[PDB]
Amino acid sequence: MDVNPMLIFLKVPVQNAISTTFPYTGDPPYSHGTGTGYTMDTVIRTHDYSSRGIWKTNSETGAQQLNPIDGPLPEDNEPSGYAQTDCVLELIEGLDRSHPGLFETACQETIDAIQQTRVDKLTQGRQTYDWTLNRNQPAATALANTIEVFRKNGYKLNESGRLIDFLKDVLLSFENDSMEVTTHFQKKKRMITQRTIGKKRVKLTKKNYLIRALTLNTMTKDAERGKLKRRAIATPGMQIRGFVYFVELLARNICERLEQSGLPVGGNEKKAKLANVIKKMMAKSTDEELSYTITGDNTKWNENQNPRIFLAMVLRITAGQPEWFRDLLAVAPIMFSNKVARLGRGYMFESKSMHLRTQISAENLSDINLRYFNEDTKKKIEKIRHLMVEGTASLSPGMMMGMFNMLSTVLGVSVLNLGQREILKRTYWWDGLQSSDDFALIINGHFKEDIQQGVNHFYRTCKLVGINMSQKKSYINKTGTFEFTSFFYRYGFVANFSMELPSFGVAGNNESADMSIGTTVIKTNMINNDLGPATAQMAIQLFIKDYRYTYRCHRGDTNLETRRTKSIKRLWTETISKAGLLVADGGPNPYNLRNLHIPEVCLKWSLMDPDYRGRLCNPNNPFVHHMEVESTNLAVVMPAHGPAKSLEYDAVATTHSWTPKRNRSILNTNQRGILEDERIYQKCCQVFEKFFPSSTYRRPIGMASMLDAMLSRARIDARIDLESGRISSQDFSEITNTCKAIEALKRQG
Amino acid sequence: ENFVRTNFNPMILERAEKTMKEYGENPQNEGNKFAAISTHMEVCFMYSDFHFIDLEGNTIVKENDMLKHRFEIIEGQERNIAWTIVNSICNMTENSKPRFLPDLYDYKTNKFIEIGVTRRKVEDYYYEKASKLKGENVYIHIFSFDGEEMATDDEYILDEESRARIKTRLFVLRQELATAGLWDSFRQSELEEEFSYPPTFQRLANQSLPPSFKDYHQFKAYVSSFKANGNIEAKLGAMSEKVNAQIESFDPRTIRELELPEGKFCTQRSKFLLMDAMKLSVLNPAHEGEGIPMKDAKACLDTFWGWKKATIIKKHEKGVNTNYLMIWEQLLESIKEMEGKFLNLKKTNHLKWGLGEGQAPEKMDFEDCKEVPDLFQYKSEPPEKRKLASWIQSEFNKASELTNSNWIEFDELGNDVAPIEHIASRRRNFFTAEVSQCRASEYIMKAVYINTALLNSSCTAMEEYQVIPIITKCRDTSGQRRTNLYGFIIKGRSHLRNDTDVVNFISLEFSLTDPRNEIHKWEKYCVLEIGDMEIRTSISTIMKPVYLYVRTNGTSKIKMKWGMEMRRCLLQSLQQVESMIEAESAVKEKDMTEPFFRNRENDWPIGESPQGIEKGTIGKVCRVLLAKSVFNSIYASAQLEGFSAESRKLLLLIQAFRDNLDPGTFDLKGLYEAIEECIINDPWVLLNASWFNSFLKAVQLSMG
Amino acid sequence: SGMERIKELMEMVKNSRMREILTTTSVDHMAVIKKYTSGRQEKNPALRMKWMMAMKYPISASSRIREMIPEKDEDGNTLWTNTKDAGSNRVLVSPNAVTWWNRAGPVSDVVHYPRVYKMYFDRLERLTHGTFGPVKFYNQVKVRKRVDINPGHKDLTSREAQEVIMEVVFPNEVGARTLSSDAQLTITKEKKEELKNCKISPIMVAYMLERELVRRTRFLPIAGATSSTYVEVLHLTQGTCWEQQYTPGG
RNA sequence: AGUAGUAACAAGAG
RNA sequence: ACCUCUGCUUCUGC
Ligand SMILES: [Mg+2]
Ligand SMILES: [Mg+2]
Repeated sequence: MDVNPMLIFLKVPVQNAISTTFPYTGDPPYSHGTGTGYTMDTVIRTHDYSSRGIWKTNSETGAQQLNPIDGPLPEDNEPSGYAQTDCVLELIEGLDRSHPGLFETACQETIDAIQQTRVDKLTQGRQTYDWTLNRNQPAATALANTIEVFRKNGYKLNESGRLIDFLKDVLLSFENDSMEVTTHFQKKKRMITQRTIGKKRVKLTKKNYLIRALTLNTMTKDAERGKLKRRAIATPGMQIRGFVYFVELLARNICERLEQSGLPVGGNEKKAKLANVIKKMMAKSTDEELSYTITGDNTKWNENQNPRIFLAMVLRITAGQPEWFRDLLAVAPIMFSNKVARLGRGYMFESKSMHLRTQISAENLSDINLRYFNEDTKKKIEKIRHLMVEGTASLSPGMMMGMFNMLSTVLGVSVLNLGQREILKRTYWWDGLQSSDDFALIINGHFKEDIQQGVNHFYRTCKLVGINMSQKKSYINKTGTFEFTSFFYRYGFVANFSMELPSFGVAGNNESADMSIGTTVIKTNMINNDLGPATAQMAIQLFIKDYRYTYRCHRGDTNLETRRTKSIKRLWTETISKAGLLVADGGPNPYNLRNLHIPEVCLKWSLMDPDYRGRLCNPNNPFVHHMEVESTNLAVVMPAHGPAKSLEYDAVATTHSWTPKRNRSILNTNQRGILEDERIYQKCCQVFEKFFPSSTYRRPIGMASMLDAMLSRARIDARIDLESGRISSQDFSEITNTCKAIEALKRQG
Repeated sequence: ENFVRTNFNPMILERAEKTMKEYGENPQNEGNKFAAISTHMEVCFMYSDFHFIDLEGNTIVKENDMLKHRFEIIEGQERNIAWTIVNSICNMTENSKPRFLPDLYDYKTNKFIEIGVTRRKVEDYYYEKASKLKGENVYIHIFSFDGEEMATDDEYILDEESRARIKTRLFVLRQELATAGLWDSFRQSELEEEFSYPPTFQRLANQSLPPSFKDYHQFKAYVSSFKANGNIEAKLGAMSEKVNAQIESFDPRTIRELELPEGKFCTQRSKFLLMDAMKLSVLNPAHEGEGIPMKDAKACLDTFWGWKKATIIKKHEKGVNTNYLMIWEQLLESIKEMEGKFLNLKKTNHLKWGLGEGQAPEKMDFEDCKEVPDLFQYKSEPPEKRKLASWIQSEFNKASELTNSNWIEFDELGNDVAPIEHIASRRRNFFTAEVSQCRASEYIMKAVYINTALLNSSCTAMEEYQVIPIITKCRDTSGQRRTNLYGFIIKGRSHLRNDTDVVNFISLEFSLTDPRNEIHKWEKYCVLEIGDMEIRTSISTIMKPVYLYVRTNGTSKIKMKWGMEMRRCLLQSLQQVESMIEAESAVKEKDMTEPFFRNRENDWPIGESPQGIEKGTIGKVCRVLLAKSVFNSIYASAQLEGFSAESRKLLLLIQAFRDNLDPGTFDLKGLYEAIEECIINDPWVLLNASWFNSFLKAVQLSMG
Repeated sequence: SGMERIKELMEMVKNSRMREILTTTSVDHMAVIKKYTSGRQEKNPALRMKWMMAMKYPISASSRIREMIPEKDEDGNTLWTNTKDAGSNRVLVSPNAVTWWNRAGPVSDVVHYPRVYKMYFDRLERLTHGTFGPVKFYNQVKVRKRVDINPGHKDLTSREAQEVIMEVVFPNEVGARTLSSDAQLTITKEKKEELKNCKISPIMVAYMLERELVRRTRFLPIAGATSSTYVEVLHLTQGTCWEQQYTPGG
């Protein structure tokens, strides 16, 4: 007998064993080297689906820009970007007619949220492209670099503190003919030699700064499952993040009230919406009414939606609003229409006879001999060289960075909304759910040719607005089974446990957080993903083993030898009640099924030695690092599918709530002065929190400087503690003289 | 605006500029509120200054300062620090907080003072301030330019010289405002968001429209005035009929099988030996230093006596095969000569060849090597296709069988209190009895051990050639501990930066399998014959040659990180089996675990013989799903990811046919191309494609 | 006592770069430069933790640890080093330092911990005195429905809870936010009585108060009772094919 | 050589 | 060649 596990599907339905089709216990695919080839492939494909459009040289940037809007209608089933403006406006008008008052209330909520948003809302984000440094930075330091360069160049409306004044400064900074930024270079002199790095002030031109402001930084997507070949992703710079924020806020307020929208809800809420649409489309008008469901995918979704269509959508949704609000929401599709793509790190060249390797940049791709490259890269560079603008490739059509997820969901929901029986008046009608790229479509009719006519009507209407349904990846069957974002419906949603299997294991924060996260992950999968009780018990056991091996915190009576064995053994022998020791301290595992919702310090609190409990929960310990109330007990988990999520855990802060050390490669680069700047920033924020303790809880507001606020607080705290018996008169006079000396030092320099 | 900058003092100018910048307006534009706020701050500062509290509590109107102030200024500050001042004052005493921000606070009367400087009648503005600020002890003290005053309840706490200076300064400023010709507009003056485009962004906006529009505001006027009149139906009639989503009916009896590639046979690419491995065991180890891996390795190595002089019996064709022989001889010599807990090998030439030292090209700059005639970009060729060979099926056959040892040892659990915890304990013990003696559990233990030791050695000894023995620890059926040695791993240099950075190692693994019976399986290995041992069997006792499979292999940080976590294969297998149990338990309305695991009927199809489809029990299903997850972890690849994602749709279409749900596709040929694009050279993906073909043939025979 | 901080402020203003930063950064802009880093958020924390726990000194602790614990323990393991964490004043320490603190560090008083973390100890109090009934096997009809997951909240919105926390934890810095309701005054008086002389960090106290006083909701599949003390043990009571009869304590 | 797979590692920087 | 530094930091977005 040759063993075949797929023969298990001869007895079991495929949806009830679908976890045997997800090979998620191995490592996901990763890219090696650059993503320049994937980026150039994306630019070539995006211009190939729009090639019958109109080319125009941009007057402000010099970029060659392709316009496929209102172009020729598609002639075949190839992916096309020739979206028609009037069909988009008709679909948005139909969405406004079917949901009266939705657009006006979403616009009014967006208007109320614009006037309350501060600049620091842009600090919430991942790796943002920094036009100041021409690389990727975290979102807060990219925002700080942009604000600093803007203040040095005379743009300081953002000193009011609100987001819309920062956006006015962003738009006014495009008038500068010589924006001045600072670069870095090394200075090595001297009989022993020391070397440091000194700044150099460069001046961009108007075209240089405008190309940098419209730049997407491109890289390869790693650890993505379900694909053989890698794809490219893009992150935008700080000049467009604030406008994308308000556009996505409007589109989120729209998508929250559309029942055919799959965004922005979780897993259980999306399953409830899919169950509701399946219950509605199976109530049956007659008795012989047919119902078919397309398990659909969209081919080349981001490469075929156009920023000019999104501009028309934004201007049609906001119809009847104040014109400043229309312009402010229109900025982001305008800047995405004029976007350029940074082409990555370049390529590596290898000489086999001389045994050497070298790295050419993507800026060198415009002026290099083509004999270095293989035929695929040579064809890519020849196709790409007419789109080149100052180290970047012009990319007018398409949505490469893909930030208008909710707006693309609104566009798909409009096509879903077209198929009501009272609008179509046909022999067919449709309904379904739209979650950006993915879609489910239930088509009802009376005959099978009505089902085919409804499928063709939906497909051609999607082709008219730049939505390309994947014919290789979509299929249709009678309603009862479908799939939607790896959710498998077979007369009810089944469990897909293998999607959640990478989340099991040690999360990697610290000992306390990982214990809380591991037991919470087991509990959440018991509630949602139908994790059985025996498998939950084994998952507790496997988590405890992986936790003991990861943090070298094996049980105090065991015979392993790590770096932590002797110290944990000393803590074990000196402890009276061993059951009160945490697992991180070499103690036993307390967890079973009934107590996964209880944190480990509380679950062992009555069993602890009081001296060990006093040492472990000492608030005067150097290991814990409280920074902010809004970031307390938060981790960032990356699931097997989807973006990274913020996960809340329940943990008493102990000495196991430490922070791991930082990466230290910056010390060998030109950016090592960022460490000194960050250290000085942390010292200033620490002494401000000494003066204002609520700043860790509620963000303090004010247009006055930090030093003036601390001096005023010192003056009022001195006068309030003098008239209360807490502080003597000589200490009050010393405090007032020190504040006057600080004012004199401030007036001096 | 020059009068306000000339007559008033610059600290009053600074307070007024801070106030107007905090309120958004500008002194250069709205200058009436500028001069009004400047006069208000002037009157408030003349109220506040030169009033002190001594060391007894009496107001001594002095000009020099060691006496604390009598008043505290709350007007002119930022709003947040002003409310901080007010709240700290009210928490210092006991008074309830006012609703608005006053202007001063007197520490003598303990009272909040409010001052308004008007350009009209004193009584009307005072009655307005009284009717507005009613309900709290606020001492209103309205002044004006007439040199007069109005107070609350005719209680006047400000002294005579300060009020005389206030009235004199107000009259002087009124006369200087009236002689300068700027006085009537003060009595005349007694959601607005803007966002326009600057000209460069306006020209950017004009170039981001449909092509029939030249102006952005023309396009805005078109969009705001658009009315639909059958545009979609007109463009649907105008569109070609070759744009269509025609449904092709799906029937599994008429679809073809997957086309598996041609080429050479697929070769073994696992990081250790699987069905061909041979272990040297120590039963109940109790030697000195037991637990330390090199001590266990020497203790298991001493159990074997039949060593010879090693000869190459199967050559690695792309390698220098005498280097592998010298590597094994150096390793054995250094094991016999070691005195410690770890072993670092000398960096000999053959070991440097086997570990790839110096094989990276020297990193230079492009202008320093521009004129090299063979400076080419890196080879980015697709992988060479391989044929499906017979060995991976037999490997999977052996991986789902039972051994005589327990390989998994689970950590302790909390005590069962709930009845569902006792039910879960019985079901988990049934699964553990069906799964702990599986050979895939032994592969889990080998891979977790190897990847853990390799990651720790790669972090702690980046410049050393560390020897890592391959050690598992099992228990017999009688419960006795047993330590097994499978061979050795010599780590290379391991300066692992990126997660895909390779650490090269040398695997030296004991075996009894002759590699010449299946040579295409061993194209990466150089196999040495290292000895002879007596295998005792039922017929007789024979001297079998002991071989050593020597190989250069490589791993990365992410690959051995995922190899460290190979115990989640147990979770995948147990979750599937437990969902199958719970589906029957919901129907029978009782716990179905003991009927599932105890009734040993063959009722699950898990294989094929020449006699047809073979069935097995639920424990066979446990071991087979475990071995499938284990082989997914061992032979993890992008080919497997793409193959599983694309063949899941064909499986769901076959299920839709078997549910009589009338399945249909739109491009089945493109789906078959997307499946077959992912089947290149990986032996596990080839076996999974052959498995899909066998399942399709079984479905086509089950129908017809 | 607020005299040392102004000496530290004068010592910082004596430096030129700190004076330039403190005079150019507004109070509202300090939320931006507070999060200034070279260190990026980790995209693979599991692999990074498995790689770092093999290192000798992977933990960054406050520099005062060099006065708190010795440089070596009784076994000769180095506990801390003088090398600084990147962009910080923290030094690099060993996990043996954490174990040394847990077995031989300063013992503090922990009587405030069941009051601050009362939301966590209430779960254990409800589980310990809970009564288990028999398990019933049948088809469970679960309905994905929005319930609340906070057993023991007070009916306060985020603004009112923020006002109560600001009146309890940081009473001088509330601004123009008076306690409008009498229930908020009762919660404020009770919590200022309980959380008095509390040496637990005010970040943790404000966090636990915000987790307590705000009703939080989730979208869960429930088969039986939807009360928040039954949603708290939802993983224990219902399954796919089984129901566990359970009444919590109280 | 080997890992690997559309581009890299097989140490990098000073 | 000695010596120093680094191991996610020119490269992980919504
Ligand atoms: Mg889909
Ligand atoms: Mg290989």
